[PDB]
Amino acid sequence: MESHKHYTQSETEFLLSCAETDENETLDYEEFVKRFHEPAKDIGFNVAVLLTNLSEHMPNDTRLQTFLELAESVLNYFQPFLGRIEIMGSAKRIERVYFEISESSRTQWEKPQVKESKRQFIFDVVNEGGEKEKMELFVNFCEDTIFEMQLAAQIFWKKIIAYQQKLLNYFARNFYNMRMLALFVAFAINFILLFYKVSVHYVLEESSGYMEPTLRILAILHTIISFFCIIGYYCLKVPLVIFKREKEVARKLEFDGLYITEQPSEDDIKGQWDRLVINTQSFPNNYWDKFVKRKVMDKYGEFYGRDRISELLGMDKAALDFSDAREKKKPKKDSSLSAVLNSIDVKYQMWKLGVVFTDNSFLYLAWYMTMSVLGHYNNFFFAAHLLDIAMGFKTLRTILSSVTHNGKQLVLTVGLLAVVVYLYTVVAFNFFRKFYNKSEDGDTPDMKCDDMLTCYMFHMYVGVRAGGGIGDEIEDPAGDEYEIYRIIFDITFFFFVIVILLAIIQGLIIDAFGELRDQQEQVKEDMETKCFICGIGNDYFDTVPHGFETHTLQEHNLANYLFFLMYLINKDETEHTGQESYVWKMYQERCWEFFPAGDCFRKQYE
Amino acid sequence: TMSVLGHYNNFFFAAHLLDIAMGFKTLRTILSSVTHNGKQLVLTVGLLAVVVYLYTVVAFNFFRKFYNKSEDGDTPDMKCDDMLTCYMFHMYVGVRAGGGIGDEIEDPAGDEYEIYRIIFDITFFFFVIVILLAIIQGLIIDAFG
Ligand SMILES: Nc1ncnc2c1ncn2[C@@H]1O[C@H](COP(=O)(O)OP(=O)(O)OP(=O)(O)O)[C@@H](O)[C@H]1O
Ligand SMILES: Cn1c(=O)c2c(ncn2C)n(C)c1=O
Ligand SMILES: [Ca+2]
Ligand SMILES: [Zn+2]
Repeated sequence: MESHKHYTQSETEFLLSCAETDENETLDYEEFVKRFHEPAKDIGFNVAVLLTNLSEHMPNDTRLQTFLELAESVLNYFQPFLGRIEIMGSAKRIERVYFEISESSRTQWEKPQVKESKRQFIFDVVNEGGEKEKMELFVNFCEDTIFEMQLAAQIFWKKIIAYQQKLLNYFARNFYNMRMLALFVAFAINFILLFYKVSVHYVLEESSGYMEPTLRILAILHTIISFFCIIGYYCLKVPLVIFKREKEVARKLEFDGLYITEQPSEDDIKGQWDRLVINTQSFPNNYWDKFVKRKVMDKYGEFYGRDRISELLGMDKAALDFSDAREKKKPKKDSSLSAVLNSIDVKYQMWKLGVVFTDNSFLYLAWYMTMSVLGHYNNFFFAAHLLDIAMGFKTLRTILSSVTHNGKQLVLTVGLLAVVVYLYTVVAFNFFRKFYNKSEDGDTPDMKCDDMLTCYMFHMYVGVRAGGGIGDEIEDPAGDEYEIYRIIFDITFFFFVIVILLAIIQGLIIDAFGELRDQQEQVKEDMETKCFICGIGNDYFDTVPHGFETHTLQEHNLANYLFFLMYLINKDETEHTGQESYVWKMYQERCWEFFPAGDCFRKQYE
Repeated sequence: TMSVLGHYNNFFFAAHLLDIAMGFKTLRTILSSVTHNGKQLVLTVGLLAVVVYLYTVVAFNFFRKFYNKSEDGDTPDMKCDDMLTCYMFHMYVGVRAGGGIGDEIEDPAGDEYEIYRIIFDITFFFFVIVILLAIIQGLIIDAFG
């Protein structure tokens, strides 16, 4: 470490003196650091935050600057672990609070699925909903995100259970890369299928060989990879959605009191389905609070007789159970039988299956599995997997969303086109039947206007697609009996059906695509030019160099707020400081005005 | 290099006529716009190729007999016999045709696949001609604007 050159000679000899004396001219740096650094870090973190607080609160203090320059090392070391939050409601002034952030929490935040959830949440909150419920949406996002990062950190019978759990965790971890592998193998199998020729038999031996065996291998490999993808999704993202649904129904029971006072409406099929889980054994399987049943019963039983409530929630009397446990805790343990019969709650499993099947992404994966099975039945069905690139890429997803964004108006315009084509059809059928002859030879004429159904189907199929209209696909009206009438007919058809209605139909989708692109660009611009927490203008921080960068990095940071919530949850309630306890009580009462939505620390003082 | 190749064959001097694009600002703007949205343009072209491939496999499986280009009663020129030929034909002809793929194939008078073939042609015209090609054109026009 003299070659390392981290200290001066005095510090080197001090470290030698404090070094473990092996009495054999040796030292064990592992045990040395384990003994010294950890208490040093845990105790000096408070010193570092004290110096940081003094520096931020006390400007233009030369002595304090000397202390900071002497303590540069500790501040630099603890800079990643130091988190800063601004709170408005504290004494009606903006106040800065400092806390500790774990490197494990930072890594879990950097996990890819957490980042994907973050970007989806930001898009949802910025594009729609405004800022009226922005704080509530942010708090819900924080709860779901900390649950997601806890799940990620989590990611002979005992041996096999451990092995299968490890396999499931591996699939959950490698869900995305295996998804890309599935896309690549789908592209390869489609490339192989491209060399197909009819002989009724669909012979693929266009080349010398080595195509059918590898095609079969790629098909079975694709099916296996798709099954593994669905397993990984089930063990990765299903817990998050079921946790969200359980939280929603539990909060409805607590605050709204849905299944207690007034039953959900019949149109609320989601509420009707959720009625099934409010009475099973493990209702809050993923929700952190397992006492929601006791809370709702203590809330409403004294008014509703406690008996209907006890029956509808199960478990009988929560108050009686709590009293019995408090008087004497159950001094026994239930042995885990190997061949235990129906240990799981069948009703809860049915509810979970219902919600995961109503989920959209799981439906897409089920469709992928079905397409793979149909591809095994007939190899040609693998072409449907080529549309996964639309999900993969954002622009293609934007086009697929735009094709349905204006669905109602598009359907109405198509209906109007059908109606006007029908009117032209009946006019032609009544007056211009003889002109619709497609027989090029003097053989039996092919009148398309003899029958109304045929005439209308012909009009819709041909006139709309034709650039010139209907007049370009029928005999010219040389006869003077209907010359001008037929010409006006054709011109009106061309004007109203070709260059107006079809133009509007095209413009609806093109404008939907443009509007979606503009919305995404506007979300990005807002994120770049305003602060999520407070909303102060970008220029005010730009008054100083990189002022907005600093404000969004350390002053108001979404990760910092999430880590502060995690810190409050992890800390013991008795150990909470004044500001921490106030914020915790506010979060419990669901008020959410501690966020400095109005002002900032700088506008408060400097 | 173009001048040297022009000495090798005088006809290579035609490539120098593109220097006006560098010379004038508006022409340079068009040449920059043709690549400003390059990533999205490539993605849209890929989506067009994918959808044309899907229509190709559908036609190959069900509507092979309609793709006859033999005007005389001589040996039929089936363009749908081979998948590679059918897909290349679709990409080359259906995209360029204003009416879609139904205007370059035999009309489905037979009742066995009348409605199926008509829906096929209408969907091809709607999704490939008046949507995807429109988006591809609009990308470059909007980049120029
Ligand atoms: N907590 C915040 N408050 C206010 N503005 C913020 C906050 N976090 C980020 N921003 C702003 O959002 C801009 C876009 O960066 P953002 O932090 O949203 O994405 P990123 O983390 O860099 O990207 P990615 O998720 O792709 O890795 C930043 O330049 C910053 O101005
Ligand atoms: C009170 N509380 C929470 O509020 C919480 C939590 N996990 C997430 N959240 C939001 N846990 C475990 C918890 O005890
Ligand atoms: Ca205390
Ligand atoms: Zn801010």
